[PDB]
Amino acid sequence: MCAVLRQPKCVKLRALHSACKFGVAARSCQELLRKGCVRFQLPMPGSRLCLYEDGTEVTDDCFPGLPNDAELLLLTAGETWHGYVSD
Repeated sequence: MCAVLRQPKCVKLRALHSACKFGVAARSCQELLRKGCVRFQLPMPGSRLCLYEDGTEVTDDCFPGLPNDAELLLLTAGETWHGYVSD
């Protein structure tokens, strides 16, 4: 029973509308997301996020258990991210 977290999760919050990212770490991955949409300010409407792993697309509310150092990028209808592949 129970479920203590013996390992904080980290996520790189990069932003295409900026010049860098924000490697934020936190035990409850839910904390990294919220604080993520905050320092980056990403509203659900007229906005959108995407995984920088290979150009995937996701939102700050659709991130269940992101992987370690989850790569997230800020984006919006006025922005877009191709992907991190070689094709």
